This record gives sequence, C-alpha cells and structure tokens, in this order.
Amino acid sequence: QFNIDATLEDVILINGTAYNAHTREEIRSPCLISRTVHKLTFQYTATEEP
Amino acid sequence: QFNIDATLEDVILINGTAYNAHTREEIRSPCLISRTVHKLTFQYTATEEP
Repeated sequence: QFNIDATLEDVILINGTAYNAHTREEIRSPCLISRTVHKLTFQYTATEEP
Repeated sequence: QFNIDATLEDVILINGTAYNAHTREEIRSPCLISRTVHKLTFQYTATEEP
C-alpha cells in the first residue's frame, strides 16, 4: 500500500486503476485524485499495466 | 467534523482532547497531530474547553 508522506506532496496516476483506502472508490486511469485519499491500493490487473 | 484541505495546510490543537476519524486514536491537547489524520471529531467535554 503506497503511503503519502510530506515529501511526496502530490501524485498523479496515468495508467491502470486505483481504489481508495477508506470507501474503496474506483479510479480511472487518467484522473487527478486531489488529496482526500490517504493510501493507494494497487491490484493485479493484466488488462493494463499500472 | 473538521475537514482538512490545501487552504488550511497544517493545524494544531492546544486545549481539550481529540479523536481520529480513521482508527479512533485518542490524543491529548499539548501535542502535534502530524498529517496522517484527515478529519477531526470534536466531543462534549466539560472538564476542558477544546
């Protein structure tokens, strides 16, 4: 599970998909995530490389 | 429930007590809260004013 410490500031996801660490919201490949999330949960998806 | 965002950056609690909105972590008044918290849950406490 990817943590977001103070040094990471902001992160962006381009390829793959993501899920929230609190309510498990699905996230599209190209999209900004703002900062309301805490941790990033990856997944095994053979359709696209994250 | 107090929310956090980019405008308010960092916040500090001085008087009272607080509880995390994620894992119910109780915290006293004279300490920092780092950033791992996202929402602040107040409570009714007549012993001290928050």
